[PDB]
Amino acid sequence: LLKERLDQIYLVNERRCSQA
Amino acid sequence: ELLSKKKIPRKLMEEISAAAKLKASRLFQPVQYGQKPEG
Amino acid sequence: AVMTAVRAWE
Amino acid sequence: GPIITYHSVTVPLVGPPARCSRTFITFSDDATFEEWFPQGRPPKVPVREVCPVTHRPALYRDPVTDIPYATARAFKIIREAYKKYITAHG
Amino acid sequence: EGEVTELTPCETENPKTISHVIIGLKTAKGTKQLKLDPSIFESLQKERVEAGDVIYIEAN
Amino acid sequence: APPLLPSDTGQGYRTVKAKLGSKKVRPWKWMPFTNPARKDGAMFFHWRRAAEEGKDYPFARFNKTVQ
Repeated sequence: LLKERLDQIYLVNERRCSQA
Repeated sequence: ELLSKKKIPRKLMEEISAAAKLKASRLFQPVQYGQKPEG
Repeated sequence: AVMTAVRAWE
Repeated sequence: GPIITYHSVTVPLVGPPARCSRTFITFSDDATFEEWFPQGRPPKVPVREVCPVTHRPALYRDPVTDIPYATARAFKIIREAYKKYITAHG
Repeated sequence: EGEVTELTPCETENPKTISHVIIGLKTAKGTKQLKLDPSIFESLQKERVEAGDVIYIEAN
Repeated sequence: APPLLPSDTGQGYRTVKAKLGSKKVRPWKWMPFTNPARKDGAMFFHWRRAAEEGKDYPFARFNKTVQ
């Protein structure tokens, strides 16, 4: 289930870095 | 811009899932005057 | 006394 | 206890009469005095360090070998030298 | 204005008592010693002046 | 007033310690030199760097007579 955790982490991190 | 550039891609996440006070003279030889230092 | 010492110091 | 006396008096001028004012700060004990007036030696001028690899003005110092350097290539060369020297020494 | 080079108090007998505080200031042109009123000792410690500090002292 | 001579370490030795320690001096030699202005071939001696040994004497360039 670590794959789902990594997916969640990546999605949240990509959302957080996206906006200036 | 730095955060966008340096965001960690998924593959790196998947992959994730001696000090001593020496002296310059001790390691490197001094260079003769008029010569290019080389190391 | 005080005045003489003041002047001596000056 | 320790006391600091601020004293300001008329004193006669030297070459009503000609007068001026003068101030005589006073301290009770030598401990408080040396606390308030520490005789600090002037700080030493720093060594203007130079990079031993390229002989440029030093910008950094390596945490491991404590040797200053000025470029990434200097850092790589210094670390290779350090590993070789630590292998030779022990 | 100048870099502070000395802060020696001038001890005296009262008619430890100090009658002056000597400050040495250095600039690129040269160096000067000032014979300041002892009461300036409060401001020196308030500003935490030490040797090697650039300071300025207004005349008024 | 006296002339001002150049020198390092006037601002203190400690601050110029690293520069002086980074380098080493070139070797000087007490060496014989040929002066081609002389017709006899006598050899006098110089303080010169090792690499400069055997080089033509520079002061010989001055030698030229009135026609």
